[PDB]
Amino acid sequence: DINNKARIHWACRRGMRELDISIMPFFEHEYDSLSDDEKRIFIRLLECDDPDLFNWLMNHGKPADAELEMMVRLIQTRNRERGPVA
Amino acid sequence: MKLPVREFDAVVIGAGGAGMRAALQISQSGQTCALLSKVFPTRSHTVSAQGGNWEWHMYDTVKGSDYIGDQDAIEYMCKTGPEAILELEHMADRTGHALLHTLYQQNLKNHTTIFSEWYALDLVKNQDGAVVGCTALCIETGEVVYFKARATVLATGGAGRIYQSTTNAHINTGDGVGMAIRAGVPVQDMEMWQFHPTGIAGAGVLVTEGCRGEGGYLLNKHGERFMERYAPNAKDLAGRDVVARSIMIEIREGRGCDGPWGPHAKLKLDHLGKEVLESRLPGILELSRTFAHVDPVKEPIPVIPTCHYMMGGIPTKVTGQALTVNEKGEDVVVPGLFAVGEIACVSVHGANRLGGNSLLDLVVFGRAAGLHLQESIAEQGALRDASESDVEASLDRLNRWNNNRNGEDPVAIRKALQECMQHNFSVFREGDAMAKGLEQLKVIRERLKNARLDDTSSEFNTQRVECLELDNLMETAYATAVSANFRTESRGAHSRFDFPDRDDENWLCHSLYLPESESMTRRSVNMEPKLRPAFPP
Ligand SMILES: *Cc1cc2c(cc1C)nc1c(=O)[nH]c(=O)nc-1n2C[C@H](O)[C@H](O)[C@H](O)COP(=O)(O)OP(=O)(O)OC[C@H]1O[C@@H](n2cnc3c(N)ncnc32)[C@H](O)[C@@H]1O
Ligand code: NA
Repeated sequence: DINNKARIHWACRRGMRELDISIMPFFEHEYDSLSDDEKRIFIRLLECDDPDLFNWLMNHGKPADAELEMMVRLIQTRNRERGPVA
Repeated sequence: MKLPVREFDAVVIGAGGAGMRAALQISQSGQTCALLSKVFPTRSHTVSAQGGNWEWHMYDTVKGSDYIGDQDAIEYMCKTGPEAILELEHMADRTGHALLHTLYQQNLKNHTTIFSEWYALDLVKNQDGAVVGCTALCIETGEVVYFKARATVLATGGAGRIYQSTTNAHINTGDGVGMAIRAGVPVQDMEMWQFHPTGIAGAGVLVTEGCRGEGGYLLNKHGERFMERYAPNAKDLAGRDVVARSIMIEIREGRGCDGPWGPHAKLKLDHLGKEVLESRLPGILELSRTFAHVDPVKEPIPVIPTCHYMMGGIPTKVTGQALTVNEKGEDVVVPGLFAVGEIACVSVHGANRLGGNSLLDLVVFGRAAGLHLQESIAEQGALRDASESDVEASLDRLNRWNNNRNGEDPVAIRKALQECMQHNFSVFREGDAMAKGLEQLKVIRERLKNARLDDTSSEFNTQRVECLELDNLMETAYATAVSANFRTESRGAHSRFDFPDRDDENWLCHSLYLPESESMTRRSVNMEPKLRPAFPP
């Protein structure tokens, strides 16, 4: 359910500070700019394990899933665009 | 009971390494165990841990603790450690995640009842003052349940977010500490917070001392290499206490740099040149570009002292049983309450956690709480039922949030708390600045009592959780502050500008914050190992 934004917001609370900075602002600022397909892909990304999410975000490997890759690239691009988190 | 009641032998609040190891042991002993976690267990801050003769280990730990580490607790850890770890093997790195994954899988197998995405609110007491469970909310539905228990085990982890910069995940809001405090249960050594002098400003991701080892150095807003003033010989390679303090004096006297990272000092690396940076610090280059949004090859890395580990917490026995004191100043167990992991102060870390022992204590003392639970339940005896008003007492705080839509923004209150704590109670601790700080903290906590909750919805209301978390940051911060002002010496991670020396005559002891009067006292450091003579100071 892509409209259940409250649910997805909780899935952005991680066990690493680096992911909190990388995912929560992205979700808060960028989620509504996403298409329906992108939104579903972001939800599936958050099911992945914290150390994988960190590594992929750091260009240390990549998921074996073309959709998740483009979502990682999206988060990276958008996070570089926003600059440091207030 | 108006409120729905779920009854278990044990209720474990927290599913990191410590709480999951305990829950696995409790369930393996034949007893019914509920496991509560506000996040899915593999997203506990334990996930961030990397990297993977016992008397030597003990010695290093006692020494590293600056001799307020309890020697009996440390002996138990160092002796039992290897057995404890292999028991798990017999069932960024993946070392944190694998520990969590294994313990999660095992808990399911042994029929632990897991309550994932449930938020514990407050401990439930009976008329005798024993702990008989907690109230918790289902994050999915907003349902509130009384988890009735013979043993309630706090395993909620750290609370780095009382400060402006932490390495800790944002889930680390000191909920177990707040819960203990509001129930009247004391907390120990809350001045003992491990800081790193340089985390990335606005992130908290640590920047290795190796950057300074390689020739890097710190700048203030005028480009002055200010460590030459504070440490003429050691400069930027001075003790971490000195480098960290000096950064915060600089910030608080107005010479900090600022910008979208907030206040900071600049860690200049670019004079080293491109090839040695890429050769000798290639990780720092990628960390800086991603989380500082600067390229060290061209710009300094904005940095600030950053909170890492909570050595303080709920004082416990090796058995996990939480302690308080009576008016004779003697230890007495709090019936029905237990603590394991970073939330606890068993006190294997004393005044400074030592690398690897933070994962080790999770398993050793997680397991020990589980191993001894039945005996501990037998020790406390049958506890009287909580009455309806006992349960309603544990909902009072929640109810105040749910009846305040207009009032002060909690986000602003959180930022004010964190600034106050960072300025006055992190790495710069001085008596006059702390006296002011303590009064500022009383102002901030009067404001929290008129703080609003905008979102009145029941289902996945995160704002309500974040509000409830702030009450715990506030309690954890005030306890730390009062403790820091109390200890008039410098020992380990607690560094005082006005009292720079270690004082074993007066202060070879634990600090103990007593919530009922918010006042302080001392407690003895155990100097009585069983297998081994004591290590003297
Ligand atoms: C911050 C940090 C710490 C750390 C580290 C790297 C970072 C970035 N690397 C380490 C290392 O390499 N080696 C090591 O020995 N230690 C390292 N540390 C320290 C260590 O990892 C931690 O101190 C330790 O893992 C803490 O574990 P613990 O089991 O004590 O607690 P936790 O993992 O933080 O999990 C807490 C759980 O509690 C739940 N929770 C919190 N509040 C509530 C409420 N209100 N209700 C229900 N559940 C709650 C969380 O959901 C979590 O599961
Ligand atoms: Na602790």
